[PDB]
Amino acid sequence: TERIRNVALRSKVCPAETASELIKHGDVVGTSGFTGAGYPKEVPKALAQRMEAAHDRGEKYQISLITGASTGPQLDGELAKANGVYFRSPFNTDATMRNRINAGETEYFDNHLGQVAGRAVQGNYGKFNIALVEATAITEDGGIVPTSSVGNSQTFLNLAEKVIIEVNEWQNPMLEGIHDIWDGNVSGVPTRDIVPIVRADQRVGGPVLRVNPDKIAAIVRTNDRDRNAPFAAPDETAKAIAGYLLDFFGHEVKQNRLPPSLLPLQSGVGNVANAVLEGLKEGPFENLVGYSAVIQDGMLAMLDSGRMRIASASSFSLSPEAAEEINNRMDFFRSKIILRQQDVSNSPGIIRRLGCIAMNGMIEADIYGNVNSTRVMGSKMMNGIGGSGDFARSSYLSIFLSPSTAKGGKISAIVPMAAHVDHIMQDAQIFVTEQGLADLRGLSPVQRAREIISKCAHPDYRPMLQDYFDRALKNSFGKHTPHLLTEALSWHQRFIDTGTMLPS
Amino acid sequence: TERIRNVALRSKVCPAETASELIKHGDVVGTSGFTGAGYPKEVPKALAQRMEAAHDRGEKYQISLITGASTGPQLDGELAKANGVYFRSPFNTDATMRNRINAGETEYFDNHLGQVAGRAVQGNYGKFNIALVEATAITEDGGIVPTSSVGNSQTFLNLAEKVIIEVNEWQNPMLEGIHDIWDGNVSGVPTRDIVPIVRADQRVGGPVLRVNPDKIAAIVRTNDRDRNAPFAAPDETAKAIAGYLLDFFGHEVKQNRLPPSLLPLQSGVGNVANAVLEGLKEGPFENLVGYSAVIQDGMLAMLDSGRMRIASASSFSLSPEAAEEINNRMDFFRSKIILRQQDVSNSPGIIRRLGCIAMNGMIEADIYGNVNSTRVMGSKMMNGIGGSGDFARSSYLSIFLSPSTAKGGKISAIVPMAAHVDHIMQDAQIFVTEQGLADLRGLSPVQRAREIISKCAHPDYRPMLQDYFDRALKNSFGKHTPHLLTEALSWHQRFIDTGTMLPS
Ligand SMILES: CC(=O)CCCNC(=O)CCNC(=O)[C@H](O)C(C)(C)COP(=O)(O)OP(=O)(O)OC[C@H]1O[C@@H](n2cnc3c(N)ncnc32)[C@H](O)[C@@H]1OP(=O)(O)O
Ligand SMILES: CC(=O)CCCNC(=O)CCNC(=O)[C@H](O)C(C)(C)COP(=O)(O)OP(=O)(O)OC[C@H]1O[C@@H](n2cnc3c(N)ncnc32)[C@H](O)[C@@H]1OP(=O)(O)O
Ligand SMILES: [Cl-]
Ligand SMILES: [Cl-]
Ligand SMILES: [Cl-]
Ligand SMILES: [Cl-]
Repeated sequence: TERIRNVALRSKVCPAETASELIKHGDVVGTSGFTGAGYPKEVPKALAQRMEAAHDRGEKYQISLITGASTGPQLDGELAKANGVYFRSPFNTDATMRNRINAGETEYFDNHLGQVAGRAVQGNYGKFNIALVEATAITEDGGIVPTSSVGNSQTFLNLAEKVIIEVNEWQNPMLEGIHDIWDGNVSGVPTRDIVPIVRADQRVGGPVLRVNPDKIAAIVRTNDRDRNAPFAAPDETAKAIAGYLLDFFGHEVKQNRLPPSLLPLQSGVGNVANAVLEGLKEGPFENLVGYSAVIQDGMLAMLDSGRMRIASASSFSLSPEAAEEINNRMDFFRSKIILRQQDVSNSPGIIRRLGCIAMNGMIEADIYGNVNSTRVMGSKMMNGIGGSGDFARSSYLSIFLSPSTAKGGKISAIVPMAAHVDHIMQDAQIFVTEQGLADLRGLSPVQRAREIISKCAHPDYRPMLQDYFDRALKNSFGKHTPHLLTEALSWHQRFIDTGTMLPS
Repeated sequence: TERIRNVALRSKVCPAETASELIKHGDVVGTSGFTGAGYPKEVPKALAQRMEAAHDRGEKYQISLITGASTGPQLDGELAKANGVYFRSPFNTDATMRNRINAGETEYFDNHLGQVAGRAVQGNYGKFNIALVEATAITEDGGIVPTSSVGNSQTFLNLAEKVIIEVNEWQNPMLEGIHDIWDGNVSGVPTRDIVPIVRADQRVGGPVLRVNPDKIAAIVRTNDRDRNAPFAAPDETAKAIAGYLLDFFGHEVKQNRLPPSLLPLQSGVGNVANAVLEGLKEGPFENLVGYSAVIQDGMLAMLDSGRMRIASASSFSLSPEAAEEINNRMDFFRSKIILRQQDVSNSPGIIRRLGCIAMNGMIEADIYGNVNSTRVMGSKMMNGIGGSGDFARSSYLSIFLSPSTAKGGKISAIVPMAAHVDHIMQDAQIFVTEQGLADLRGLSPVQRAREIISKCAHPDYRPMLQDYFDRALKNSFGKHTPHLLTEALSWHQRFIDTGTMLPS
């Protein structure tokens, strides 16, 4: 059956190659795409090739690439290989693209996910020349059905001078109706609307993105998969972490600090946070509700089981086996899931109001519980801050999760001082590693250190950490957040110098 | 005229000394008080004395002291001298108390101001034994009229097992009617209420705090001044900074990125942010609206002039001359001002919705525009984060202000790496020193450094900074946020070692 149900628009169908000629050098391009779901695929490949060509003839051919969040090989990958991106925001997981960034060849700024649309509208990324969005279908009145994510697509369609739609036959047609697009002013000129969500399952908008059809400069038919990587097999660490958390939830419930069905749950991108969801699938908690940025395999798992009654997010980020599972029973899942704009899914007003429990991964935390989510050694970008800021600061409870070591034991995930800071102390209440769980609510920094060190640090590093803290207590310039500046970053330096944080 | 208009309650009047005996060792005590306005005065002095007594006889006598924000000499001062405080939150400006904190004798955690009530309700500070609140009057139906601030008083009255009210004759009776107290669920068990503020001057509640009168265990009559210190005479630096900012606003208006009456303005605690307000009093912008946490002298100034039509806040923090000016012309000001609960004034959902422009001071920022608001050398507490987080992250525009140097030139307020981080890069768009102004919107970290260094850094330090950055670019483990970990914190160490950041 036809995907473009509006007949007049079919005359705008042109091939991927011809569509990409619409994109010029220096263009700011806004695309769909969020955690490897629903990013444009064909036009970027075609644009990539034409970019390499222009380079061999010594012509400049680069764009600024603004997305919802991370994309995939067809987009971040291809443009990175073609060296076609002078600026990138706000979130990436592609290796070629990460390397360009860490080599200074692509400029990068990882904005809070929930703020990107608002900043786009303020003009921060400049003027948008292109909105390139993937669609499941085009309705009879010219509405665009998003695919596996909503992200920032509505805002890009609003701002861009020209619009290109990719209709992707690979995407299940029953995705139609799963989205909730608001025509409210969420991220526009203040004063903004109250976004009246008071329930994780509430719909307040409609099932399509709206765009003036005079702007649609091209529609391209496609058939290509969301290349979403599989989720690491949950190991000994994953399980231990899950257990400590589950016990903690259990005790909150018993003390009547949480209800038996907990609160609306957010779980961030990454293997660890996912592995904890798997733990909950089997746990003793039911009537769970998800209010997140992403629906990862584990969350899809709980929807299946029936332990979670509904999940709100901006996209699903599913492994290839889980992606399959859904394209099949789409009939069943379409009623368990609401896909929103990222500026609504990551709206701090809403997150706080629903009182979400925030579960995110981290690179590292220092003994005081300042968190690093992005920059290894303080200078080398991993993925980005994503929505970890949005949720951590807004949440009812902010929880961070990590193996106590990285790189086969050679790095400690608990350090004297974090090399870069994403989440300050005030934004982290709970730490969980495979060693145990630290509850920091109500503690001074010095009390935070005692808990982090005794509960979360790996036994190979606990004494080194304790030694650092004991001596900082005696010699620090102030005693409120004791530090020895001569050695605060020395574990990181030692790793750079010797390949391990352990002494000789 | 009588202040306690409810006759039945006058039988609960007892003296300050007898009232303080209600407070036991180990008690969590919630008090009024926000930026040196409206904190209880008599009961704390009396409690102070009785604490020293119990100490000489070798008896333990300490409390946990939770407030709205900073208080004054009668409270923070007296209890610090008497060594009566085992825990303190969330914000302090008292020297004796600051020293106890920096010596590890009082435990301290500076929570985001707007979050304190919610965390108190969650139980984070423990169970509240005492609510000690200053009042202007008690109405005929037993409502409590707050004084020069609202802060967290409503939440403390709700939670505390016993309540003590101080009715302070010093406070102008015409403060009655100036407050807007909501009976909505702002900071309680989720799901919370939508707080329906859509314009800075909107009232949504009533003029009094509500408490069950069976909880009022004592009322104490008082007559004592809000001891609010004067504001440093604006110097060479203050004026330069004001000018750069004013020009910037002007250019925003011309480019139609701001309206001619700007947006609702927040100015933080401190001399610098205040001095910039003084600049605006005379500037070319009218119909200004304040939505802030505090009303400092400078803001009161603009209200007077008529340049600012109305100002929302949680308290006024006024010098003794400005305090006088208002107790006289209270009739006029009462209609220019709304005083709200700090969890409403610092509500991120509201701040974002109104699209506030956030102007705050800072200790330091590193070349990448990470901000330090609290910890000198990374370990020594100054005041606290206050509401700078609430506003910076929530705002339409986040601006930070500082002299380019501190301690007579011996410290640089722009450093290779901040010694402690309060505000990440994502939360700071504009920097202004006396050297000039840095606009960081849309820039990668590396592009932020070029702007911060060329625009804001003092000429004595600019080459040192440039040198650090040039070499980090070549040798950093990654190139995205270039650092040399061996020297990142070395300027701070050098200052600890030699008393200056300048080389020999
Ligand atoms: C979408 C959204 O915003 C929703 C809201 C929430 N969004 C966010 O939270 C966005 C930001 N978060 C993330 O990007 C993720 O959670 C991060 C912070 C990256 C954690 O990822 P995770 O999948 O949970 O854990 P793990 O597998 O342990 O580490 C992965 C790789 O980081 C290296 N790694 C891990 N720790 C390390 C360390 N201490 N030192 C050096 N390398 C380390 C490690 O080797 C490995 O690197 P390799 O691929 O080279 O082997
Ligand atoms: C309430 C609310 O939240 C509303 C929302 C906003 N809330 C907030 O922003 C709360 C947090 N903000 C603050 O506490 C304030 O703005 C801070 C960050 C403290 C700035 O204060 P300011 O009054 O604007 O400037 P200045 O007078 O230059 O510095 C004061 C003292 O800090 C030292 N100082 C200044 N810079 C220094 C440096 N680089 N190194 C060492 N010392 C330094 C300096 O010597 C002096 O110290 P001294 O008293 O020993 O002389
Ligand atoms: Cl809202
Ligand atoms: Cl806390
Ligand atoms: Cl609200
Ligand atoms: Cl930006």
